[PDB]
Amino acid sequence: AVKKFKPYTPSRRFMTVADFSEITKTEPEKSLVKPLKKTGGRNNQGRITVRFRGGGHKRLYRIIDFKRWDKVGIPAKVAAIEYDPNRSARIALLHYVDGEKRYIIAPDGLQVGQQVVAGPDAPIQVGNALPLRFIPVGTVVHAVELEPKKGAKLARAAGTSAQIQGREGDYVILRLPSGELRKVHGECYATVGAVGNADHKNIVLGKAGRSRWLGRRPHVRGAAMNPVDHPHGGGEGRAPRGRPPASPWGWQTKGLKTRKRRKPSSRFIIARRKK
Amino acid sequence: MKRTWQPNRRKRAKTHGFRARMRTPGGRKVLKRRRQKGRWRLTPAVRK
RNA sequence: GCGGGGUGGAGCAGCCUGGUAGCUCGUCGGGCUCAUAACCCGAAGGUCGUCGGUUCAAAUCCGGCCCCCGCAACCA
RNA sequence: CCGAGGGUAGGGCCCGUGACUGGGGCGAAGUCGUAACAAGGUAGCUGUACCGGAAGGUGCGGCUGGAU
RNA sequence: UGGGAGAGGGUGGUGGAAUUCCCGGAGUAGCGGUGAAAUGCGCAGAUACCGGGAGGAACGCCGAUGGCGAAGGCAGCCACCUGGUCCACCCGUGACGCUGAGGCGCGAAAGCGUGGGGAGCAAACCGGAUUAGAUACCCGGGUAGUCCACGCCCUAAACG
RNA sequence: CGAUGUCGGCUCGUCGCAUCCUGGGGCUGAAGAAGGUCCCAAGGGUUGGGCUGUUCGCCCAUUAAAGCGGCACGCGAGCUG
RNA sequence: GAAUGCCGGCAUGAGUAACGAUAAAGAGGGUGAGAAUCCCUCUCGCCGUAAGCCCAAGGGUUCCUACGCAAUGGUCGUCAGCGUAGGGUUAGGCGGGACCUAAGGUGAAGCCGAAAGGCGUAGCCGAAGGGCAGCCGGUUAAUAUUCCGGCCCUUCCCGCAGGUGCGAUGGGGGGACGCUCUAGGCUAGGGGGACCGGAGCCAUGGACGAGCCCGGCCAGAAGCGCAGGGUGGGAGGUAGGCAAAUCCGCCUCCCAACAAGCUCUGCGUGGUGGGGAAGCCCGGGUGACAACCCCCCGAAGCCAGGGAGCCAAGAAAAGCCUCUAAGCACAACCUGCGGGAACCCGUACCGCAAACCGACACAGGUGGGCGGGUGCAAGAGCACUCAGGCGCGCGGGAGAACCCUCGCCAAGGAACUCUGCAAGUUGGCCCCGUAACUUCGGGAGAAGGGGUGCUCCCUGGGGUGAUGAGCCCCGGGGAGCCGCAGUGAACAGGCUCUGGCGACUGUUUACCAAAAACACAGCUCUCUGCGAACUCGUAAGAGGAGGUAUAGGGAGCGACGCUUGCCCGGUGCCGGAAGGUCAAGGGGAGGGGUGCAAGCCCCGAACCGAAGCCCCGGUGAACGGCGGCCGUAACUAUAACGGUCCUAAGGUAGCGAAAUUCCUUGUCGGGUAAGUUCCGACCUGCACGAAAAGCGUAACGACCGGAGCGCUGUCUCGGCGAGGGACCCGGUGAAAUUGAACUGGCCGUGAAGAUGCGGCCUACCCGUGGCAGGACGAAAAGACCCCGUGGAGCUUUACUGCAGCC
RNA sequence: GAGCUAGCCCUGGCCAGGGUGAAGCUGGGGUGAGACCCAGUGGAGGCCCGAACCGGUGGGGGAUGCAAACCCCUCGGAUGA
Ligand SMILES: [K+]
Ligand SMILES: [Mg+2]
Ligand SMILES: [Mg+2]
Ligand SMILES: [Mg+2]
Ligand SMILES: [Mg+2]
Ligand SMILES: [Mg+2]
Ligand SMILES: [Mg+2]
Ligand SMILES: [Mg+2]
Ligand SMILES: [Mg+2]
Ligand SMILES: [Mg+2]
Ligand SMILES: [Mg+2]
Ligand SMILES: [Mg+2]
Ligand SMILES: [Mg+2]
Ligand SMILES: [Mg+2]
Ligand SMILES: [Mg+2]
Ligand SMILES: [Mg+2]
Ligand SMILES: [Mg+2]
Ligand SMILES: [Mg+2]
Ligand SMILES: [Mg+2]
Ligand SMILES: [Mg+2]
Ligand SMILES: [Mg+2]
Ligand SMILES: [Mg+2]
Ligand SMILES: [Mg+2]
Ligand SMILES: [Mg+2]
Ligand SMILES: [Mg+2]
Ligand SMILES: [Mg+2]
Ligand SMILES: [Mg+2]
Ligand SMILES: [Mg+2]
Ligand SMILES: [Mg+2]
Ligand SMILES: [Mg+2]
Ligand SMILES: [Mg+2]
Ligand SMILES: [Mg+2]
Ligand SMILES: [Mg+2]
Ligand SMILES: [Mg+2]
Ligand SMILES: [Mg+2]
Ligand SMILES: [Mg+2]
Ligand SMILES: [Mg+2]
Ligand SMILES: [Mg+2]
Ligand SMILES: [Mg+2]
Ligand SMILES: [Mg+2]
Ligand SMILES: [Mg+2]
Ligand SMILES: [Mg+2]
Ligand SMILES: [Mg+2]
Ligand SMILES: [Mg+2]
Ligand SMILES: [Mg+2]
Ligand SMILES: [Mg+2]
Ligand SMILES: [Mg+2]
Ligand SMILES: [Mg+2]
Ligand SMILES: [Mg+2]
Ligand SMILES: [Mg+2]
Ligand SMILES: [Mg+2]
Ligand SMILES: [Mg+2]
Ligand SMILES: [Mg+2]
Ligand SMILES: [Mg+2]
Ligand SMILES: [Mg+2]
Ligand SMILES: [Mg+2]
Ligand SMILES: [Mg+2]
Ligand SMILES: [Mg+2]
Ligand SMILES: [Mg+2]
Ligand SMILES: [Mg+2]
Ligand SMILES: [Mg+2]
Ligand SMILES: [Mg+2]
Ligand SMILES: [Mg+2]
Ligand SMILES: [Mg+2]
Ligand SMILES: [Mg+2]
Ligand SMILES: [Mg+2]
Ligand SMILES: [Mg+2]
Ligand SMILES: [Mg+2]
Ligand SMILES: [Mg+2]
Ligand SMILES: [Mg+2]
Ligand SMILES: [Mg+2]
Ligand SMILES: [Mg+2]
Ligand SMILES: [Mg+2]
Ligand SMILES: [Mg+2]
Ligand SMILES: [Mg+2]
Ligand SMILES: [Mg+2]
Ligand SMILES: [Mg+2]
Ligand SMILES: [Mg+2]
Ligand SMILES: [Mg+2]
Ligand SMILES: [Mg+2]
Ligand SMILES: [Mg+2]
Ligand SMILES: [Mg+2]
Ligand SMILES: [Mg+2]
Ligand SMILES: [Mg+2]
Ligand SMILES: [Mg+2]
Ligand SMILES: [Mg+2]
Ligand SMILES: [Mg+2]
Ligand SMILES: [Mg+2]
Ligand SMILES: [Mg+2]
Ligand SMILES: [Mg+2]
Ligand SMILES: [Mg+2]
Ligand SMILES: [Mg+2]
Ligand SMILES: [Mg+2]
Ligand SMILES: [Mg+2]
Ligand SMILES: [Mg+2]
Ligand SMILES: [Mg+2]
Ligand SMILES: [Mg+2]
Ligand SMILES: [Mg+2]
Ligand SMILES: [Mg+2]
Ligand SMILES: [Mg+2]
Ligand SMILES: [Mg+2]
Ligand SMILES: [Mg+2]
Ligand SMILES: [Mg+2]
Ligand SMILES: [Mg+2]
Ligand SMILES: [Mg+2]
Ligand SMILES: [Mg+2]
Ligand SMILES: [Mg+2]
Ligand SMILES: [Mg+2]
Ligand SMILES: [Mg+2]
Ligand SMILES: [Mg+2]
Ligand SMILES: [Mg+2]
Ligand SMILES: [Mg+2]
Ligand SMILES: [Mg+2]
Ligand SMILES: [Mg+2]
Ligand SMILES: [Mg+2]
Ligand SMILES: [Mg+2]
Ligand SMILES: [Mg+2]
Ligand SMILES: [Mg+2]
Ligand SMILES: [Mg+2]
Ligand SMILES: [Mg+2]
Ligand SMILES: [Mg+2]
Ligand SMILES: [Mg+2]
Ligand SMILES: [Mg+2]
Ligand SMILES: [Mg+2]
Ligand SMILES: [Mg+2]
Ligand SMILES: [Mg+2]
Ligand SMILES: [Mg+2]
Ligand SMILES: [Mg+2]
Ligand SMILES: [Mg+2]
Ligand SMILES: [Mg+2]
Ligand SMILES: [Mg+2]
Ligand SMILES: [Mg+2]
Ligand SMILES: [Mg+2]
Ligand SMILES: [Mg+2]
Ligand SMILES: [Mg+2]
Ligand SMILES: [Mg+2]
Ligand SMILES: [Mg+2]
Ligand SMILES: [Mg+2]
Ligand SMILES: [Mg+2]
Ligand SMILES: [Mg+2]
Ligand SMILES: [Mg+2]
Ligand SMILES: [Mg+2]
Ligand SMILES: [Mg+2]
Ligand SMILES: [Mg+2]
Ligand SMILES: [Mg+2]
Ligand SMILES: [Mg+2]
Ligand SMILES: [Mg+2]
Ligand SMILES: [Mg+2]
Ligand SMILES: [Mg+2]
Ligand SMILES: [Mg+2]
Ligand SMILES: [Mg+2]
Ligand SMILES: [Mg+2]
Ligand SMILES: [Mg+2]
Ligand SMILES: [Mg+2]
Ligand SMILES: [Mg+2]
Ligand SMILES: [Mg+2]
Ligand SMILES: [Mg+2]
Ligand SMILES: [Mg+2]
Ligand SMILES: [Mg+2]
Ligand SMILES: [Mg+2]
Ligand SMILES: [Mg+2]
Ligand SMILES: [Mg+2]
Ligand SMILES: [Mg+2]
Ligand SMILES: [Mg+2]
Ligand SMILES: [Mg+2]
Ligand SMILES: [Mg+2]
Ligand SMILES: [Mg+2]
Ligand SMILES: [Mg+2]
Ligand SMILES: [Mg+2]
Ligand SMILES: [Mg+2]
Ligand SMILES: [Mg+2]
Ligand SMILES: [Mg+2]
Ligand SMILES: [Mg+2]
Ligand SMILES: [Mg+2]
Ligand SMILES: [Mg+2]
Ligand SMILES: [Mg+2]
Ligand SMILES: [Mg+2]
Ligand SMILES: [Mg+2]
Ligand SMILES: [Mg+2]
Ligand SMILES: [Mg+2]
Ligand SMILES: [Mg+2]
Ligand SMILES: [Mg+2]
Ligand SMILES: [Mg+2]
Ligand SMILES: [Mg+2]
Ligand SMILES: [Mg+2]
Ligand SMILES: [Mg+2]
Ligand SMILES: [Mg+2]
Ligand SMILES: [Mg+2]
Ligand SMILES: [Mg+2]
Ligand SMILES: [Mg+2]
Ligand SMILES: [Mg+2]
Ligand SMILES: [Mg+2]
Ligand SMILES: [Mg+2]
Ligand SMILES: [Mg+2]
Ligand SMILES: [Mg+2]
Ligand SMILES: [Mg+2]
Ligand SMILES: [Mg+2]
Ligand SMILES: [Mg+2]
Ligand SMILES: [Mg+2]
Ligand SMILES: [Mg+2]
Ligand SMILES: [Mg+2]
Ligand SMILES: [Mg+2]
Ligand SMILES: [Mg+2]
Ligand SMILES: [Mg+2]
Ligand SMILES: [Mg+2]
Ligand SMILES: [Mg+2]
Ligand SMILES: [Mg+2]
Ligand SMILES: [Mg+2]
Ligand SMILES: [Mg+2]
Ligand SMILES: [Mg+2]
Ligand SMILES: [Mg+2]
Ligand SMILES: [Mg+2]
Ligand SMILES: [Mg+2]
Ligand SMILES: [Mg+2]
Ligand SMILES: [Mg+2]
Ligand SMILES: [Mg+2]
Ligand SMILES: [Mg+2]
Ligand SMILES: [Mg+2]
Ligand SMILES: [Mg+2]
Ligand SMILES: [Mg+2]
Ligand SMILES: [Mg+2]
Ligand SMILES: [Mg+2]
Ligand SMILES: [Mg+2]
Ligand SMILES: [Mg+2]
Ligand SMILES: [Mg+2]
Ligand SMILES: [Mg+2]
Ligand SMILES: [Mg+2]
Ligand SMILES: [Mg+2]
Ligand SMILES: [Mg+2]
Ligand SMILES: [Mg+2]
Ligand SMILES: [Mg+2]
Ligand SMILES: [Mg+2]
Ligand SMILES: [Mg+2]
């Protein structure tokens, strides 16, 4: 349940803040943080290569656990549920009975206190990791690897999920969040359950400053420039696009497809995204 | 108002200094050329 | 100034590529109808804006006058 | 001191009145179509939504105050 | 106190038939539709037939003139929470009742907000026909919506 | 064109007369009072305001009257802009 | 002899403008050839959240003294930041190195690139961040946390005493953190005292007084005291922290749990060492054996790494403690004491400026700390003032025009003007009060109105203390007083009604535009399944992002309310194993050149052969588009209805002479005496119209309209007054410009606007203060226009390449 | 050539004083429990007033300037993009 403010300033009318309820730990695990090089959107050459980025809020990188097959068998208790500024979802601190401490993305339904494991023998229960060839059919899962032992690369954002639609050889059929039906190896670890923090999309940034707090500098339209800068530039008064609308770099932006045709991946995609 | 020249000894040495020149291939020529013209001072006088 | 245009009562093909003027609506005559519409069978009505030229022959090609649509009329 | 009342400023109610605009009522024989009353030629009425020159139409649900 | 019926309600489950689609076989010159047609689809392999897959909505027979609820209303099956009825014994209290301006609550459908979902159907809409016309009636498409949760709306031939 | 600053306003004016007024006459379809019309006359005078950037124009209230023009459509090394 | 030629020299303008803030001056006494300008005194003025003081950067001897005065100093110069000389900067503790890391930089390894070079993990460098040991006073012409004095502390080496499994670039802990609000206790710093010291003073009518004027503290180890931070203890197990591990982590039982103890800091005390005014006498001497006390106010600073709440979720490594390994356990480390050793660099002076950046001793710009008192609601505002520093490096006169800045005005009150431009009004605080509309927050300081000083009388609570006095802080009631006036000076809203545009706070054309433009939360389209798309790069490699479709990119619109209609023929994009065209290649029917031939050589039809274009279907919050003629109603007029040609389809809702309406000041109503503007309506909309979005909308605006109240020098219509210039005297002394000049009016003429030609008229020679009509005045080789087969930016279905992609 | 300017990165610093009074919390009214109302507290915010500081609205001055963008009066933001 998102939390609204009363309109005691012009921008408070629509601003909404997360209710933060399921958070239990109000400071990170010092053991498990490293600094975070804020790029501002510039590469090694120093050139900007992503626009309208920077001057946000400082933040430390909460290390996260995208393998979990690191320790096959060793259980772990749900210590706390914490606020990460580095991703949409929430992070959960786990205390392994190994004594080891790790952070994972908190699925929905996880409560502080439960024990979670990872492996071929794991119970089909939220928080647990298992290779995909061992998860039941049609069980919604998240934090899905893409290739065996290469790291959890899929469904890692707030309120995402992925049902397991079928089985075919050493590969399982995956409805990715987008809708793309895809083959993924059965030997890819995944965590049963939908990601928590579902109420994220309903957050209303509320005012321009709060955008900047996120490292989000103002976006300026091509229609507001000159021809030097952008195809949409120029004109006397306002002016329509006057050509198929383009990126600043020329390529057309409406409906123009750009997945590389000869990508070897295609040989495992079944049904390109929906809607 | 605020003018263009706002002196800074660290900046002046770290930009036009001898060392800042002897690394880039261009910088060396600048020294070479200033040694050909008999420039008394191949680089600015930074007090350090 | 540049472009298109005027043809039975209404609105339009035929002009480029000369000889043949045509489609719908309406007008008239007769049918079904108690009667009107509709609907059916018929028939009428156009010297093609105007004057001159080309031609064996001009709505059709050219020129002039008339009149109607459209575009332009900017720089200080 | 109070005080008829005079004046300054801001309020509430009511009556008249207004370019123009909304429909309503009536008006011996005006124009369009033909929705309703026969299963009125798609049974009707209805709350509601959208739409159409107009009566109306359609959709979702509901009533018989509908016929064989 | 013991007893019975029942689609009364709320949540979590789940089964099968069918429609639509997707992939594969097999196969060919039509399919579809109507008052009769055309639009539409189909030799770029449709329809009809077999297998696998995706998903949603609605529950055939039972089912009836039936049962239930105060009304609006409620129907596959399973489980948990729960309301009002009715029967029997004459056990308990001892007029404690009837009603009800106000108030409060519930309130089909449509509609609205925020999200999901979307097979079938279908306001608006487009096309084909009919027609003098046809902004309709019929046919081919088809968007909201119809559906899950949450918050409004509070109307009715809400009727016996 | 190795630069003659463009409208309108303000300020200061000055000249022309094809006279708005005032002075003097003829004619009048001049009874009187009041006009129409031409003749002479440039000495002086010719208002305040609403609208619009405006010139101009219309309009309100007066007036003897609310003239019209030229001077780089007078006047920015005087202002305004 | 001319090139707005080049270099230099010298004129003109001209003894002209100006002499750099309107904070301000006067006299006396010195010095010296010379004095408004130097030194001293006395008076007078200005700065005092500064114009005072202490740091940093930068400047680089400007510091001090002595002797100078050509030049620099806007005048003068005996003076100086100027010339000459000699002097002057003292550290184990302050700053920076022999410490650590940050962005970044560099870079064994490794990767890449025609060469040059480009990347890169570890590592190394890299601070105004971490870390680390000096405080008070005196002294010097000039240095001082540096020298001296007093009291303290740091680390390295060596020996000695006690203790301990010692030992690390290896594991662990810690270092270690945000924003706002804020407790308790202190200190800095202040105010007062009838108390303590103080050289003194009694004026001019009064005063020998609890009178006046001055001062009343600074540092400090141990110990304690106060206030805080930090911190649980034991055992057993133990697969984790890449070896080891007694450390840490994890689980369990034990007690202990506001606490208390250990530990660290701040404050107080404290051996002890310092200071010490006015006033008087020639920086010093006294005062003085100075006293050194109490109450109050009180931090934004200190205990600190405190607390609480919030969301945007807030550096690293080291010193440091801990655990172990190799080793070694003669050792080694720890705690305590003693001695010994402790290096390199900076240190002067300016430092909101006359020493820095601005060509200048330039009204400009420059980060950090302290910044006292009184009153004013508070404060860093305002006025005054201490300390401290100044009077801005030309002055003396005069009392014209005019200009700047300022003051006041009779009757009128926006009649001014494009516009109330400007200037008035209003002003703080307290209480009374306060509309449409609304998104219920607001509009709102709405509007408007009353109050305000001082005397006395009674009384309400609060901090401190003690519950009392005293100091202090908010108040209340009544009775009086003076003036024209009590926020008596200074600082401090004018308001209302009504339109457009943009939701709003924001951003912007540095140096003519701050707006209606940009942005903006928010809506939609779309791309992208991760070695993502996309961006920079030849690449390597990065960003994206240590993110993963609730995400990331691109584009359009732009809070929010109600909505966003029809057209897919063209154009894009998207889907389409058929069909057609198709390039290299395959193929080699059939020809050719040659040679005695075997051969060698060339040409070469069909037929197979990508994407791409054609062909088919989709797509509007994709580029884009939304008709014409004619007729028809019991009057006129207008057409609900019809006829017809054309399209891919013909503008729906809403709105409309509008930021759009040409004809146009359209017509009608409102307001006004009068209204091309304004508001409200009509609709033949030249030429609105639905995400280059349509119609609204509370609040908001230094945005643009319109009306009104108040008050006005805006005006009728101008008057007087002030000061700084202008004016005269002394000093100093530019500038554009300039063919040469002995440079008049007219009417004419001339390349068509004559001081210069003709004729006439007029005119003695030279200045000065004033005005701007002319010298087609100055300035700038017209920025408009054309010209040039001159250039550059920008577009595209112009041509031809290239990158990229297929 | 980024010692000016513009954006980003790293690390520090600054923002007097005064007004308004969100959620929450406590108590109380209320109910079947509620929603919710009241007072008290608390002290939110690209909130309000206004110095510093960051600006540059309107005017006047200035125009061989004190200045190759400055001066006076006035005006905007000032816990925040
Ligand atoms: K032009
Ligand atoms: Mg939640
Ligand atoms: Mg609210
Ligand atoms: Mg949350
Ligand atoms: Mg760390
Ligand atoms: Mg990053
Ligand atoms: Mg790099
Ligand atoms: Mg980018
Ligand atoms: Mg960027
Ligand atoms: Mg998170
Ligand atoms: Mg994220
Ligand atoms: Mg796989
Ligand atoms: Mg959430
Ligand atoms: Mg969002
Ligand atoms: Mg952020
Ligand atoms: Mg945006
Ligand atoms: Mg933008
Ligand atoms: Mg532009
Ligand atoms: Mg372009
Ligand atoms: Mg364009
Ligand atoms: Mg434009
Ligand atoms: Mg533009
Ligand atoms: Mg335009
Ligand atoms: Mg394009
Ligand atoms: Mg591309
Ligand atoms: Mg600047
Ligand atoms: Mg500055
Ligand atoms: Mg310079
Ligand atoms: Mg430096
Ligand atoms: Mg620097
Ligand atoms: Mg260098
Ligand atoms: Mg370099
Ligand atoms: Mg080289
Ligand atoms: Mg030399
Ligand atoms: Mg050099
Ligand atoms: Mg033809
Ligand atoms: Mg023919
Ligand atoms: Mg015919
Ligand atoms: Mg003929
Ligand atoms: Mg032009
Ligand atoms: Mg009276
Ligand atoms: Mg009918
Ligand atoms: Mg019918
Ligand atoms: Mg019917
Ligand atoms: Mg019907
Ligand atoms: Mg319909
Ligand atoms: Mg029929
Ligand atoms: Mg076919
Ligand atoms: Mg075939
Ligand atoms: Mg589907
Ligand atoms: Mg009984
Ligand atoms: Mg009894
Ligand atoms: Mg419904
Ligand atoms: Mg209802
Ligand atoms: Mg019924
Ligand atoms: Mg010219
Ligand atoms: Mg001109
Ligand atoms: Mg008469
Ligand atoms: Mg004119
Ligand atoms: Mg006119
Ligand atoms: Mg008269
Ligand atoms: Mg002229
Ligand atoms: Mg002139
Ligand atoms: Mg003219
Ligand atoms: Mg003219
Ligand atoms: Mg002139
Ligand atoms: Mg001028
Ligand atoms: Mg002028
Ligand atoms: Mg010559
Ligand atoms: Mg010259
Ligand atoms: Mg030359
Ligand atoms: Mg020269
Ligand atoms: Mg010489
Ligand atoms: Mg000379
Ligand atoms: Mg001279
Ligand atoms: Mg002279
Ligand atoms: Mg002169
Ligand atoms: Mg001057
Ligand atoms: Mg000067
Ligand atoms: Mg001044
Ligand atoms: Mg001054
Ligand atoms: Mg002054
Ligand atoms: Mg002053
Ligand atoms: Mg002497
Ligand atoms: Mg002298
Ligand atoms: Mg003197
Ligand atoms: Mg004197
Ligand atoms: Mg002087
Ligand atoms: Mg002196
Ligand atoms: Mg002060
Ligand atoms: Mg520095
Ligand atoms: Mg000298
Ligand atoms: Mg001399
Ligand atoms: Mg000499
Ligand atoms: Mg000099
Ligand atoms: Mg000077
Ligand atoms: Mg002198
Ligand atoms: Mg001299
Ligand atoms: Mg001398
Ligand atoms: Mg010295
Ligand atoms: Mg050493
Ligand atoms: Mg280092
Ligand atoms: Mg380096
Ligand atoms: Mg340092
Ligand atoms: Mg130190
Ligand atoms: Mg000390
Ligand atoms: Mg030990
Ligand atoms: Mg160690
Ligand atoms: Mg941290
Ligand atoms: Mg810090
Ligand atoms: Mg102290
Ligand atoms: Mg005080
Ligand atoms: Mg006496
Ligand atoms: Mg002490
Ligand atoms: Mg262990
Ligand atoms: Mg002395
Ligand atoms: Mg501070
Ligand atoms: Mg804290
Ligand atoms: Mg916050
Ligand atoms: Mg690091
Ligand atoms: Mg031994
Ligand atoms: Mg050394
Ligand atoms: Mg020193
Ligand atoms: Mg200053
Ligand atoms: Mg300062
Ligand atoms: Mg100085
Ligand atoms: Mg300068
Ligand atoms: Mg010079
Ligand atoms: Mg000076
Ligand atoms: Mg003081
Ligand atoms: Mg006070
Ligand atoms: Mg005050
Ligand atoms: Mg002075
Ligand atoms: Mg005089
Ligand atoms: Mg007056
Ligand atoms: Mg008045
Ligand atoms: Mg006016
Ligand atoms: Mg006037
Ligand atoms: Mg006005
Ligand atoms: Mg004004
Ligand atoms: Mg009102
Ligand atoms: Mg009110
Ligand atoms: Mg009203
Ligand atoms: Mg206020
Ligand atoms: Mg008031
Ligand atoms: Mg008030
Ligand atoms: Mg009173
Ligand atoms: Mg008094
Ligand atoms: Mg004031
Ligand atoms: Mg104010
Ligand atoms: Mg705005
Ligand atoms: Mg809005
Ligand atoms: Mg802009
Ligand atoms: Mg500008
Ligand atoms: Mg510019
Ligand atoms: Mg400029
Ligand atoms: Mg500039
Ligand atoms: Mg502008
Ligand atoms: Mg502004
Ligand atoms: Mg914008
Ligand atoms: Mg906006
Ligand atoms: Mg929106
Ligand atoms: Mg990364
Ligand atoms: Mg996103
Ligand atoms: Mg984006
Ligand atoms: Mg907006
Ligand atoms: Mg826009
Ligand atoms: Mg199309
Ligand atoms: Mg198309
Ligand atoms: Mg198409
Ligand atoms: Mg549209
Ligand atoms: Mg177009
Ligand atoms: Mg088109
Ligand atoms: Mg008629
Ligand atoms: Mg409609
Ligand atoms: Mg209109
Ligand atoms: Mg008009
Ligand atoms: Mg009008
Ligand atoms: Mg309009
Ligand atoms: Mg228009
Ligand atoms: Mg007009
Ligand atoms: Mg008019
Ligand atoms: Mg009209
Ligand atoms: Mg438009
Ligand atoms: Mg558009
Ligand atoms: Mg538009
Ligand atoms: Mg559009
Ligand atoms: Mg509203
Ligand atoms: Mg509004
Ligand atoms: Mg508005
Ligand atoms: Mg504005
Ligand atoms: Mg206007
Ligand atoms: Mg008025
Ligand atoms: Mg005056
Ligand atoms: Mg007078
Ligand atoms: Mg004067
Ligand atoms: Mg004289
Ligand atoms: Mg001189
Ligand atoms: Mg001569
Ligand atoms: Mg002539
Ligand atoms: Mg002449
Ligand atoms: Mg002459
Ligand atoms: Mg001559
Ligand atoms: Mg002569
Ligand atoms: Mg001659
Ligand atoms: Mg004469
Ligand atoms: Mg003069
Ligand atoms: Mg002149
Ligand atoms: Mg002139
Ligand atoms: Mg010139
Ligand atoms: Mg110029
Ligand atoms: Mg030239
Ligand atoms: Mg030229
Ligand atoms: Mg040419
Ligand atoms: Mg030529
Ligand atoms: Mg050319
Ligand atoms: Mg250019
Ligand atoms: Mg190339
Ligand atoms: Mg910079
Ligand atoms: Mg600098
Ligand atoms: Mg910071
Ligand atoms: Mg501040
Ligand atoms: Mg404050
Ligand atoms: Mg309150
Ligand atoms: Mg709370
Ligand atoms: Mg604020
Ligand atoms: Mg200005
Ligand atoms: Mg002003
Ligand atoms: Mg001037
Ligand atoms: Mg200038
Ligand atoms: Mg200023
Ligand atoms: Mg602001
Ligand atoms: Mg900030």
